[PDB]
Amino acid sequence: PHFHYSLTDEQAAELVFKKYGVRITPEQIAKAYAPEQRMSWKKSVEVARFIKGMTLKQAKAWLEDVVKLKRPIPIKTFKKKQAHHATPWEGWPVAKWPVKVAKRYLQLLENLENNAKFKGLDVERLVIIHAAAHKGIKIPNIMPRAFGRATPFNEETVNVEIVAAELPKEVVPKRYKLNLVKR
RNA sequence: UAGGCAAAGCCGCCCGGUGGAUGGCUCGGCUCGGGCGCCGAAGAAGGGCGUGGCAAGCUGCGAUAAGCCCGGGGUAGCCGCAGGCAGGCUUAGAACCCGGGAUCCCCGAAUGGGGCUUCCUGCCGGGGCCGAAUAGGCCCCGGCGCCCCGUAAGGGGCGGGAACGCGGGGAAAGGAAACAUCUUAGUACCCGCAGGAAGGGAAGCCAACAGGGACCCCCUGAGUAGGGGCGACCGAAAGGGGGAUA
RNA sequence: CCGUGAGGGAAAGCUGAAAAGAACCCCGGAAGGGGGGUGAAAAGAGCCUGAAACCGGGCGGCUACAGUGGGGCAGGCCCGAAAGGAUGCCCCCUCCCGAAGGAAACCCCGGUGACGGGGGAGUACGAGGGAGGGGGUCCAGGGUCUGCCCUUACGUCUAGAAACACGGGCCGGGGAGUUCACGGCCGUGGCGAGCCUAAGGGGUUCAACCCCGGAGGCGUAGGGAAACCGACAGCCCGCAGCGGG
RNA sequence: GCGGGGGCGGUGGGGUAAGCCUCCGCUCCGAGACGGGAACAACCGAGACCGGGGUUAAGGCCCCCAAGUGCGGGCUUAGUGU
RNA sequence: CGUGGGGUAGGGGGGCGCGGCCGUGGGGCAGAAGCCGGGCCGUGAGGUCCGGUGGACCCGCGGCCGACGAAGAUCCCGGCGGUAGUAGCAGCGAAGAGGGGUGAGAAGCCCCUCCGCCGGAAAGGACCAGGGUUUCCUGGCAACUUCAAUAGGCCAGGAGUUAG
RNA sequence: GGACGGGGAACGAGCCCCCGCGCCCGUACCGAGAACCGACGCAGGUGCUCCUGGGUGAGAAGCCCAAGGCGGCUCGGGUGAC
RNA sequence: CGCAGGUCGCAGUGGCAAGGGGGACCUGACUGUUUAACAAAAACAUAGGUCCCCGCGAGCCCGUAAGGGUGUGUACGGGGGC
RNA sequence: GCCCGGCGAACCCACCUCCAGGUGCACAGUCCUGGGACCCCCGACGGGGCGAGAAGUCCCUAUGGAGCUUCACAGCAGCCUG
RNA sequence: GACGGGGUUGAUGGGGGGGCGGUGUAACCCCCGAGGGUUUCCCGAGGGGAGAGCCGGCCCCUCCCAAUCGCCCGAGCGUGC
Ligand SMILES: [Mg+2]
Ligand SMILES: [Mg+2]
Ligand SMILES: [Mg+2]
Ligand SMILES: [Mg+2]
Ligand SMILES: [Mg+2]
Ligand SMILES: [Mg+2]
Ligand SMILES: [Mg+2]
Ligand SMILES: [Mg+2]
Ligand SMILES: [Mg+2]
Ligand SMILES: [Mg+2]
Ligand SMILES: [Mg+2]
Ligand SMILES: [Mg+2]
Ligand SMILES: [Mg+2]
Ligand SMILES: [Mg+2]
Ligand SMILES: [Mg+2]
Ligand SMILES: [Mg+2]
Ligand SMILES: [Mg+2]
Ligand SMILES: [Mg+2]
Ligand SMILES: [Mg+2]
Ligand SMILES: [Mg+2]
Ligand SMILES: [Mg+2]
Ligand SMILES: [Mg+2]
Ligand SMILES: [Mg+2]
Ligand SMILES: [Mg+2]
Ligand SMILES: [Mg+2]
Ligand SMILES: [Mg+2]
Ligand SMILES: [Mg+2]
Ligand SMILES: [Mg+2]
Ligand SMILES: [Mg+2]
Ligand SMILES: [Mg+2]
Ligand SMILES: [Mg+2]
Ligand SMILES: [Mg+2]
Ligand SMILES: [Mg+2]
Ligand SMILES: [Mg+2]
Ligand SMILES: [Mg+2]
Ligand SMILES: [Mg+2]
Ligand SMILES: [Mg+2]
Ligand SMILES: [Mg+2]
Ligand SMILES: [Mg+2]
Ligand SMILES: [Mg+2]
Ligand SMILES: [Mg+2]
Ligand SMILES: [Mg+2]
Ligand SMILES: [Mg+2]
Ligand SMILES: [Mg+2]
Ligand SMILES: [Mg+2]
Ligand SMILES: [Mg+2]
Ligand SMILES: [Mg+2]
Ligand SMILES: [Mg+2]
Ligand SMILES: [Mg+2]
Ligand SMILES: [Mg+2]
Ligand SMILES: [Mg+2]
Ligand SMILES: [Mg+2]
Ligand SMILES: [Mg+2]
Ligand SMILES: [Mg+2]
Ligand SMILES: [Mg+2]
Ligand SMILES: [Mg+2]
Ligand SMILES: [Mg+2]
Ligand SMILES: [Mg+2]
Ligand SMILES: [Mg+2]
Ligand SMILES: [Mg+2]
Ligand SMILES: [Mg+2]
Repeated sequence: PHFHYSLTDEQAAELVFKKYGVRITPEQIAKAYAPEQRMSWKKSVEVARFIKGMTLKQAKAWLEDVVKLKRPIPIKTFKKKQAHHATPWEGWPVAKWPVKVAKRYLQLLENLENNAKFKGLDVERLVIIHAAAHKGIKIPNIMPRAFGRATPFNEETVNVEIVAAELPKEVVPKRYKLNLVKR
């Protein structure tokens, strides 16, 4: 089947003007979708909340270090009974290293970078404007328990959509903005 | 002081994901009315196994296996559900429908005898094969159930069918505001036996001194007579009107 | 499919008019993504519409010195196209009328006094109802937050429920005074000392409808176990109504 | 509907007593909003169609909280009491 | 006109909605039902209109009839949450490591070397019942295996059981 | 299998050589800490039902090692608080 | 299987394997059986003792009946109690 | 156990609750009067939430059962007798 | 999580040297060894001398190795009383 995105290209361009002050066309927008990923859904949402606003090269750099267990991902929402760590950012002590989620996101970023190149956009000025993770369909399964009863043991898939826009280079950020309180 | 100025979190709207409500639809159900009504030793119903070029299920069919023959209708397509890939059939008249035939594995009333595996196995008679042989062995085909009728020849019964029909055996729960007689109920259910219906049917009748005139079924008589811890409750018949009429 | 067995037993419908069932290009190990196509419309085979619960993002309001929900009033920020008003709404000013109610200053009388009385004065004012002038621009309505005032989840039994009384995680769909027979009664309709046909029969445009069918049932007379017997306009009071004063 | 209950009164009668048991009467709650009582079915005031204005009831008038740090006389030293 | 205006159980009187039927009048591909938000009307049950979505039916009025109205029954069926990225994937006397190869991808698949466990056996040889193709070969990884996988009793295709 | 009897033929063996026939059904694999039953790839049960080398040893005990098998009682790494 | 000599350790059945012992009371003689899934006992059974119904067409028991068990038995026996 | 990587449930759930003293269906998170608290996250425990599980088996009631007893009310076999 | 110290102008961890310490005297070599036989140059439990050997989650010294490369946060302005 076909999946839709949470915002249109027209809605994307308006958000690009609001957040950066420049006007762009739908030509300057490239998309990518990753439907029904077999990975953790609570951590997929956190990765989407982090890479939003980075350039496509910066997000690939950070996600590569997550797979090498060298840089963490902040956990702001699904944080119950989660440990505190020393972090490279400022303003949040809950971090993780989701390696399976970071690898699927790297494939999505690779597909996104190809679609920008195919359209003729410049990858160096491609800034991720919209990213969101959605719970997909369940692949149901049960676990046998004690006393003859069985309980659900499900594989909840994840749907990932990403939208980037090619901005003028004088407004693209040149370093990571890692102030999670202000972010 | 307040704003730029934001954590986690809360509320509302919009978009998306999940979900399958709602609405529309309907080759399905349900109810009612009319019809029609038995099949089986000429081996049934039911079941198993098998059968399609690619086919697992359903449907059909049975080693002649989604089929074979004949006739009537039907003329141009067809090879089921079932929208694919091939190859065919068909104008020498197919597919399709209707009537008549053929085939119809194993188990099955199953009926030569067994059957702890729907499979196995015996005797007689005929045929065939291995074999030097007419020996011996192996295989195919036919007959071989019980109880009966008949001089014999020969013939009958057996099992099945949604409900209905006839004979016999026969509760309890519940009700009675407890409960035993009682009711429930001659019911549920069981055993046996028929038909397309069955059973009933042709005055040792009913009546009341006036007369009806076999039987069954419908309306009524009637919850009347009567039965009954005369309680709960149960409960006609004659007579009259009809269907039909022998 | 479940049970050794006697037996028990589900879930599960929808592409489009036509596959026209998505060519071709980039990426991906692949599911698949992007671009590009078909189609009136993706309606895309996980296929009509596609709600809520739920989850993600965007937007609006709040957010780390203040105890939460619901209502009223006031304000901040945001929306306020249509379907509502804009002949509106608010401010000021001016005029008039004005219910119940109703001052003050100041003068006079009294009390130690808090205060009372005469006048001022039924006055200024007063819910609301009319008219006009100028100014402004949205007003009504909605979301969210703040301030002040008010405020003890729901359903249930109970004398008594916010109860430490019991039931519900949430949302969608489903979910409970029916029918017959008999009896009482009511509201109407037909006929009326009579009323109605039942079964059934004929016809029909065929379960409808028209016509026939009075058997029977109830009423017209009661008393008595039964045999048996079997009934009023005479008088008075008097509502309505009528006639007389 | 045939489970009642609260207050007051009959030293009701019983009981050590009981928010206790069982009678008699008015009223209220149940089935009655609202103001006061610090909260509080039945104690005091009072009986609610909706909106507004006014005046009072119970009770209150130093602050919380509308209205008096109101007036005269006397008592209390215990923060008794409010 | 009323020194009329509380009200549970209960009695009485009127109205709204849902599905169909008998009539009557209409709308709809220039967009019906349904769905999301909003305005207006009505004390109210509700009605009606606007914008979006949708794609073929539907509605006003009179009469009649019902399988006719839900917030609840430790209600039934389905879906989906917080709990929560939490519990568990310890215990029952074995366990892995290095190098190479395959592969998109390798701690885990194949090979060698080292290390360990059983050895009258949770473990080697045989085999009954039961199971019924799980056996062998090839290929694969959408699902299954408490993690992974290129592995597999899994999936797809083909093959296999010989008696005096 | 042997003996003991009766009957029959003119042939004839349990010895040697040579010739022919032997149908039907089962036969794969697990046989269990993953192929059976227990809803499961379940620490139970069925079946340890039968069999198995060396050293020590009373020993079919335990411990070590053969033949033979296994690292699949199907998560991995770090830390070294309570 | 024994004897002699020498010699080391904290420890010589050095690991593995592998009884703590004694006195007395209650109670059931003993071995045995038992509430699968909260009771293993002093409960049940037991050998031994004794009593009763019975000479077989018996006694006791089963079956609607046909008939059956005890009984292919016989008082040193069958059945029934304690 | 804790931390990291991977898989990934359930119980329970009207909403969801800082403390003191009162009041109230007499044992309040929600009412009254007070005392406090910057918010968020982690680990642990088991005082509270009359914590969760289970329509209390204890007690009573019902003109409710079942099983057992007999000197209950009745009845039926069986045996004896005419 | 945090906290503390160092981070090349450096002794922060390791290597090497030294100190202190634990155990108990390694290998080799020499002597003895109950008794036996290849009579005595052999076997033999074991004992003595010299040498200890092994080891340190401690201290000192010494830049031989590594404390690198890098990645982020961060006030700045207006308003009124
Ligand atoms: Mg997952
Ligand atoms: Mg089990
Ligand atoms: Mg925030
Ligand atoms: Mg058949
Ligand atoms: Mg036969
Ligand atoms: Mg009944
Ligand atoms: Mg009764
Ligand atoms: Mg009874
Ligand atoms: Mg018959
Ligand atoms: Mg007949
Ligand atoms: Mg007849
Ligand atoms: Mg009767
Ligand atoms: Mg759809
Ligand atoms: Mg507007
Ligand atoms: Mg308008
Ligand atoms: Mg109660
Ligand atoms: Mg009570
Ligand atoms: Mg209540
Ligand atoms: Mg209850
Ligand atoms: Mg509950
Ligand atoms: Mg009473
Ligand atoms: Mg009283
Ligand atoms: Mg009451
Ligand atoms: Mg009060
Ligand atoms: Mg005041
Ligand atoms: Mg005091
Ligand atoms: Mg009223
Ligand atoms: Mg109508
Ligand atoms: Mg209700
Ligand atoms: Mg449910
Ligand atoms: Mg969940
Ligand atoms: Mg754990
Ligand atoms: Mg671990
Ligand atoms: Mg071991
Ligand atoms: Mg070993
Ligand atoms: Mg052993
Ligand atoms: Mg074995
Ligand atoms: Mg293979
Ligand atoms: Mg295999
Ligand atoms: Mg398979
Ligand atoms: Mg074999
Ligand atoms: Mg397992
Ligand atoms: Mg070996
Ligand atoms: Mg392992
Ligand atoms: Mg030991
Ligand atoms: Mg004993
Ligand atoms: Mg014993
Ligand atoms: Mg037990
Ligand atoms: Mg025990
Ligand atoms: Mg005993
Ligand atoms: Mg004795
Ligand atoms: Mg005695
Ligand atoms: Mg974890
Ligand atoms: Mg109290
Ligand atoms: Mg509470
Ligand atoms: Mg408790
Ligand atoms: Mg109870
Ligand atoms: Mg109970
Ligand atoms: Mg009891
Ligand atoms: Mg009673
Ligand atoms: Mg019983």
